[PDB]
Amino acid sequence: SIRRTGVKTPASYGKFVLSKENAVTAIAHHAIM
Amino acid sequence: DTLLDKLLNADAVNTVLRAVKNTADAMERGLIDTFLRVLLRHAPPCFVL
Repeated sequence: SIRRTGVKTPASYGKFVLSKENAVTAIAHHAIM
Repeated sequence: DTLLDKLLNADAVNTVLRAVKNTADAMERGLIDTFLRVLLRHAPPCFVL
């Protein structure tokens, strides 16, 4: 019964947030933008 | 991005304008303050004069 299946999953998390796509690495770079 | 991050930037600019408002008030309040306090710490009694 259990099978491997390609399933749609979303991409980003906020349309309301900055979708910079760094969002972790930029603020971890924050000594230099 | 959206319709609300512009309001977020509006609150951001508004609170930094309020903070620089507090400085450009209270700096000059202190200017008034120390001018008066220095003028007290120079001005002798009128009755002495």
